[PDB]
Amino acid sequence: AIFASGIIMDSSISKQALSEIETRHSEIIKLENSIRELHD
Amino acid sequence: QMGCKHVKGILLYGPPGCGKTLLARQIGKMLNAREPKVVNGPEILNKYVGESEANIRKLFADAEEEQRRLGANSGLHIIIFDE
Amino acid sequence: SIINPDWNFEKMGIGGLDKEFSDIFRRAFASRVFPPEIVEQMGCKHVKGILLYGPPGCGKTLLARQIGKMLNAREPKVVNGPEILNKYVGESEANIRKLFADAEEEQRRLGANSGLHIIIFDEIDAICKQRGSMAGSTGVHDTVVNQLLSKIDGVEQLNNILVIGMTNRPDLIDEALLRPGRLEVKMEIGLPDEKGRLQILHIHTARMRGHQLLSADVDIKELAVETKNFSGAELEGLVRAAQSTAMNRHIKASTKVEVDMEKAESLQVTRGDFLASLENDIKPAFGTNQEDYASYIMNGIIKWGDPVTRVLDDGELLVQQTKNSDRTPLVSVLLEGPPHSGKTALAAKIAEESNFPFIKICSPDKMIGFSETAKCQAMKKIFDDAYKSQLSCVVVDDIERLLDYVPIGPRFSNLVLQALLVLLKKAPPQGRKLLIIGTTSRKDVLQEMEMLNAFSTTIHVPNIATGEQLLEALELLGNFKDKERTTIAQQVKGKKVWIGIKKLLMLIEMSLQMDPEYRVRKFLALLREEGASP
Amino acid sequence: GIGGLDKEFSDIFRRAFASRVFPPEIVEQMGCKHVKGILLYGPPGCGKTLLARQIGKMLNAREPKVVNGPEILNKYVGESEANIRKLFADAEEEQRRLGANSGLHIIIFDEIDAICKTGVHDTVVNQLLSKIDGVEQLNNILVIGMTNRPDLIDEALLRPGRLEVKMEIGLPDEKGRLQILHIHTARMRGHQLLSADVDIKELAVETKNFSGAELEGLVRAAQSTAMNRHIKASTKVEVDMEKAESLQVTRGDFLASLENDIKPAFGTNQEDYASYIMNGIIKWGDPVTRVLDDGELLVQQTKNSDRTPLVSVLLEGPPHSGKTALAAKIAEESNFPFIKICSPDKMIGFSETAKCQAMKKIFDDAYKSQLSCVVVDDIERLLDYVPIGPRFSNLVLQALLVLLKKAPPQGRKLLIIGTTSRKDVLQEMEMLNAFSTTIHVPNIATGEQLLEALELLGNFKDKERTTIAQQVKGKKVWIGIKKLLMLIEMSLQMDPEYRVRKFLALLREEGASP
Amino acid sequence: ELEEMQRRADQLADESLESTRRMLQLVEESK
Ligand SMILES: Nc1ncnc2c1ncn2[C@@H]1O[C@H](COP(=O)(O)OP(=O)(O)OP(=O)(O)O)[C@@H](O)[C@H]1O
Ligand SMILES: Nc1ncnc2c1ncn2[C@@H]1O[C@H](COP(=O)(O)OP(=O)(O)OP(=O)(O)O)[C@@H](O)[C@H]1O
Ligand SMILES: Nc1ncnc2c1ncn2[C@@H]1O[C@H](COP(=O)(O)OP(=O)(O)OP(=O)(O)O)[C@@H](O)[C@H]1O
Ligand SMILES: Nc1ncnc2c1ncn2[C@@H]1O[C@H](COP(=O)(O)OP(=O)(O)OP(=O)(O)O)[C@@H](O)[C@H]1O
Repeated sequence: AIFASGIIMDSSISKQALSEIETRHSEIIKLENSIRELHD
Repeated sequence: QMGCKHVKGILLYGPPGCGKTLLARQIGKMLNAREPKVVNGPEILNKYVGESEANIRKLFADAEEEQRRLGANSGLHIIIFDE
Repeated sequence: SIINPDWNFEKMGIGGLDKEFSDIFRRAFASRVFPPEIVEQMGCKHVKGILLYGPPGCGKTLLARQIGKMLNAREPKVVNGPEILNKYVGESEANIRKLFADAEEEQRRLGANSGLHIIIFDEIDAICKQRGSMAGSTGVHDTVVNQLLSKIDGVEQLNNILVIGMTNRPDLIDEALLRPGRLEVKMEIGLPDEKGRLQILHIHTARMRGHQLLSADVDIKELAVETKNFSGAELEGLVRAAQSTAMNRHIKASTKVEVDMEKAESLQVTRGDFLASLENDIKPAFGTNQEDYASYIMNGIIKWGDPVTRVLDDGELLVQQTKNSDRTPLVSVLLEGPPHSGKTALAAKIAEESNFPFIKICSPDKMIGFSETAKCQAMKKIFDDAYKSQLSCVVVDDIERLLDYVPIGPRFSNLVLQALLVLLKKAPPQGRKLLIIGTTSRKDVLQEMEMLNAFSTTIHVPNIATGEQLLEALELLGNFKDKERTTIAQQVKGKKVWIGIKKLLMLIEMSLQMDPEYRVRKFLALLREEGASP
Repeated sequence: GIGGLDKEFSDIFRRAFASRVFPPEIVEQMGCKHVKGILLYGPPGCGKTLLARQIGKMLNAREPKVVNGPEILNKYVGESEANIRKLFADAEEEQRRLGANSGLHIIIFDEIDAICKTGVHDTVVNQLLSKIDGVEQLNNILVIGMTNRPDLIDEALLRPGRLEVKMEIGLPDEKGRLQILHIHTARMRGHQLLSADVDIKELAVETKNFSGAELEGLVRAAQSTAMNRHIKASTKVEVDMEKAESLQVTRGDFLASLENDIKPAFGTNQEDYASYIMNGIIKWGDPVTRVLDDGELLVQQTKNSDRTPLVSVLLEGPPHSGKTALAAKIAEESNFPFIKICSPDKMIGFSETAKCQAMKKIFDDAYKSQLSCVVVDDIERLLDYVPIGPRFSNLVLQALLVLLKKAPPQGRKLLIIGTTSRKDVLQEMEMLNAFSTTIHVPNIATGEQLLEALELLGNFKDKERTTIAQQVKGKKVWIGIKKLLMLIEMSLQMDPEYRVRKFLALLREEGASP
Repeated sequence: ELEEMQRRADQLADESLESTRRMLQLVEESK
């Protein structure tokens, strides 16, 4: 009966997937405003 | 004046079929306090690291909060460990 | 200064830890006494490690919290068990770094005049485990240990942190870490003594004496003498149980919970309640020294002739010889006699008459069904235990039953005999003494094996031989009237008798079951039937 | 720089630099191999680093690489092997540029056992083995490692051609340790914080199994004690505050601090022999002189013999005649480099296999020396014996008979002494023939010898001695020395007036004849 | 707490995708 159960350590939360995701989107606002003005 | 501290532990043992879980239930019902907590065997264990300790700690949160808030003049919280 | 003005020996209520506290203070605060000039002139490092370990119910937590209170600086940080481990990866190291980050920043800001900070660790063995001795599942344990080791003493060194940890299994801690610079001082906590017991009892009884709630019949010295091998927790529990028992005497239950409201100020605690609590409620947990003598001596001892006195004097002389001699640190004797003669009782009495610190009795009663190797291990462990003390007496009873001897073949065990022969001439360590007393009922069998020569000397234990001894024993027992005694004498004086004390007691108790008219005749018939012996 | 390894130094030189001096062309054409595997293990200290640096310095190589413990390991995966490829990228570039005669690269590992001994461990081991030796050839790789568990390394590294050098680290010596204490205490000497009455020479001489950690710990304890001398603690946190201007530490305080604070960690062995001799030896007659002379003759024959490298002797006598003490005294007087004593006391409850293993181990240990003497006492108790049956262990007897006729390696001597009190039993077992000869130890025969022994003990005055002699001189006596001392001690308990009568009665009761 | 932050990040990514689609549509119309 040699056997042993196992314990788990989740990683689905990365504290480094919040920096780039937020910084990336913060720059498209100016482009969207500029294109809206251009279309008007 | 005596400066004594109350006891906070009771253990019952004996062969199967004598009245341990009846005595515990009657004691829990007797006291005019908050409804007692109940644990059915090893129901606190979990799979993810560091969750059993959190479950154990959650049991005593209310008692610590009451002690901190109302000081000495506080109610009585009952915890019943089964098996 | 760094020490609060309220510091005082009494205010902490610690017990018999005078030497330990003095050593701790000396080796952890001496460098802080002289001003900066002298310490800088020496140019020596400081202590950065303290670890308190010992059995349960010693006072490690109390001492730690008292030390923390005494220190006059920022509130010391406390870790309440192994709550550092978290599931999202990288959180254990985050928390352990966050634990020391405040101290690091404060010391960096303040330069060389930073304050002193100390962290209190509880259940240290939970978090740190031997890296080599551990499973290969996941390393939330090895990483934490490595991070802690780096933080305590890594590339950057700090001199404003002291690690204090309390544990119960010191061997579980990792050996690679308990080295100078991290954990240098390590102390052992044992069990207090009668002086410490008295001091602790006074500490816990202060309030009642202040308000005079204890009757004059209380004697602290007598109580301390009575309780032996107890601990601080056991003493506190006994005191609380006694108080509860005394307080319960003004409660009516099973119909309605009521109290006088007027007799509550007439409450007092007596001694009888203390003994009742000690004997019924509290029971020692840390080992024991209750060498039950009622079991071996179930009817006391009665002087029925010279032989008892002679045996007692010989035992006293032997005890005096072993106590007041150094050329022969090991001395032993053998007690032998016919069956049913009370050899074990006399041996136990002789052993008890001595005031040796450590007295133990090894009998086969405990080893029932044991294998042929467990007995040797048990004897070795007992003899090792008896070696520690300066003086010790060991009694080996029923030797013939410790070898499995049987007259068919005959059969016996060689290993036990060899172990006993070897253990019977191994001198104890330097500056110690030991005494061994043995019992047996077959001198010829021991002579055949060539084991009687090992013993230094032997003492004979005879049994009743003459009628006048029987009459004296009957008078001492007082189980018959004058007429019955005269009737018994008129027959016993006819010839001689030969019966052991135990057999005599059994015979009289069996005869006492008949009606008064037939007791004497039945007793005489039983004695005649059993009296067929030289 | 390093002592005690001159021949070992030459061996390492031959192992390492023999194949490097030759130009690469000739060695490549011939097909000779290279030595690139080194491992170290020993007591912690600077000896390992000193040896590694001494080896590295002589070679005309660049700066070696040193790693302190498991530095490669990180919280995440891929960090451990990230540095391995970066370190050997330069080595590969040099190999591809300079060809065969490429600049040597040296790698040094500290506590590699942490990473080499659960995918992290085996992955790291496989990566390291591939980098050291694999499909790609590296002629400029040197690896050195230090661990306290060399036997736990993986089997792969034990393949032939991977681990060819086995070596052991040295131990601290008197002069080196004295230098270490000097460097540590130069600060105090310059500051004059150490009393001139302290001698470091004998202090260093007496030290056993002390490393640098132990030295700094005891030094710190001494400083703490010196700090406490002026302090008046244990009553308050207030001190004189004036005596601090004058301060010095006597060697007595050094000893007190270092003798009750720390103790050696890496074991502690001693040659204590007084345990077998509790009251010395007193010359109560001629036979002891003859026994000592015979022992000396046997020792000098064993030392100066060339045809018989092995010689054995047997000690025989009645019980309680003092045989073990005489054998121990003879062994001590022999003054041989290695002396050992095998007694049944150390083995209580052990089965036959354990006793045989212990005997084999002790004899193997004694063999490795140049000349030694081994003494066995209580032979009968060694191989459990009982008159009933009779019964005994055959395995131990066979082992003894085999070991009593086995010669040691050529060029070494050995001496064996056995003590027993049963000649007939040994003769029946056919063992007495193996021993070269036998010796006898008689007891007190004539009352004059008893009187002489009593006078030498000095426990009775002239008046009692005269009566004792008058009563006993007209008769023969037969008593053992140990029993005689026991009887004397027992009689000494009573009052000074009744000692004579009790002693005479006890002697008469104990009296016996052959 | 962390789950809410992850949900916010996913919503921000969805908003970025919507912005890219709007950019493409707007440029197509402008052509
Ligand atoms: N003294 C008693 N008076 C009345 N009922 C009793 C008594 N002792 C036991 N019982 C019966 O016990 C039953 C409940 O089982 P109980 O709690 O005694 O078992 P238990 O001691 O918990 O057993 P286990 O050892 O399996 O836990 C009830 O139906 C009750 O009637
Ligand atoms: N020497 C002592 N002096 C005073 N009180 C003591 C002493 N020894 C034990 N006690 C009592 O012990 C009780 C609990 O002490 P503490 O909390 O330190 O136990 P502990 O040793 O930490 O237990 P464990 O080892 O199981 O964690 C206190 O109420 C205290 O009165
Ligand atoms: N003077 C006495 N000496 C010995 N025993 C006595 C004496 N007076 C009374 N007794 C009783 O004798 C009883 C004998 O006890 P026990 O059965 O242990 O005897 P034992 O001789 O050691 O045993 P056994 O001979 O049956 O192996 C003791 O319980 C004690 O009560
Ligand atoms: N000249 C002597 N020869 C031998 N023993 C002596 C002599 N003088 C004094 N002694 C004492 O005799 C004691 C005898 O020691 P030990 O018990 O080893 O004797 P042994 O005869 O070898 O043992 P055993 O009786 O168990 O076979 C020694 O402790 C020593 O103190």
